[PDB]
Amino acid sequence: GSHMKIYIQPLSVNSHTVEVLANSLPKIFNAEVFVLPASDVSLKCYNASRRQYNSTCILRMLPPIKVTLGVTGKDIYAKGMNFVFGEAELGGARAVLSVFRLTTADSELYRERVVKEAVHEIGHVLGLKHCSNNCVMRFSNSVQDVDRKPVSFCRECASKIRY
Ligand SMILES: [Zn+2]
Ligand SMILES: [Zn+2]
Repeated sequence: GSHMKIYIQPLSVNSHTVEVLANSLPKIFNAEVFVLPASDVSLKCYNASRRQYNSTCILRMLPPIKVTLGVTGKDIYAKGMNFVFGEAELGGARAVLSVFRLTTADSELYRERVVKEAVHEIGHVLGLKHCSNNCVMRFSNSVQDVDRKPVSFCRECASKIRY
């Protein structure tokens, strides 16, 4: 049979974080998941004034192969935002996640946050808009938001992925 493909591109991030995603995403998306060789997040995307990397810039440096998720440990932002957790091509091929704003001394919680945000961004790539249900596709702009939504897709979003 056929399966969705997810390529994880490590971009200046620890290997542990990558492995959390490698081991969680296959079952969530019924996907063949591939971890690409690590590289440094591009200096071309560094904004010297903000001292942050731009998410749109990083995303657009990835190869446009559905679905490729860049994962970085560096703080990222996007136009008009103090920071973002990530960015995605809605219905496209590419997304990026930063774990910088997700860090926490609660190691189990950190893992949960990383999976939630990866799942959310990949959901956007698959064409899902933000959702008002108890759903991972709820908008998140703070970690409290992330902690208070579940990791699972609601029945409406799950349907849109599957059919
Ligand atoms: Zn979103
Ligand atoms: Zn939903």
